[PDB]
Amino acid sequence: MNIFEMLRIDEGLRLKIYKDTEGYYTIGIGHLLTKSPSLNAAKSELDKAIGRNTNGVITKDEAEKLFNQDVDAAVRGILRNAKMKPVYDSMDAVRRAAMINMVFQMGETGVAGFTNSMRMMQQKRWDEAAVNLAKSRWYNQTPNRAKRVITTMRTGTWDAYK
Ligand SMILES: [Cl-]
Ligand SMILES: [Cl-]
Repeated sequence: MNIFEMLRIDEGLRLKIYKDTEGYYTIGIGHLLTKSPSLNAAKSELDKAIGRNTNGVITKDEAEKLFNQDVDAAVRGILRNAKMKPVYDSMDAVRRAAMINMVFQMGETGVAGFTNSMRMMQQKRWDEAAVNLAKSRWYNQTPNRAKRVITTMRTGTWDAYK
């Protein structure tokens, strides 16, 4: 198991534009197209991203290419962020993966606002941080996924995904 398999499980794969759990237009492996309510706007964003006239449908290969870019962007977003980097650097590989999952879903923004959890994480107070992360809109909205990620963080193992 790794970050790619892990997120492909959390996000699934859809080749037609769809609405995510917040009702935003998405496609592929969790790639958000836009926060606007226009499907047109979504279709245009999809075309600009793939570089062709898609008409709201992409291939598997195109999905994967987006996903690759997006995982990459999540990692670099972390490394570039001054509060996150040192947290991420302090951890082992499994837990880093939990962190990337969070950033991928919620954006650099959303995740940097878990300050308190980040401190605990940096101190390696796993059970505590686990309790803290669950007091969040994130856990309340997408609880099954949130649990998977939080277990990973807590245990440092891939059990929740096996
Ligand atoms: Cl893009
Ligand atoms: Cl969920």
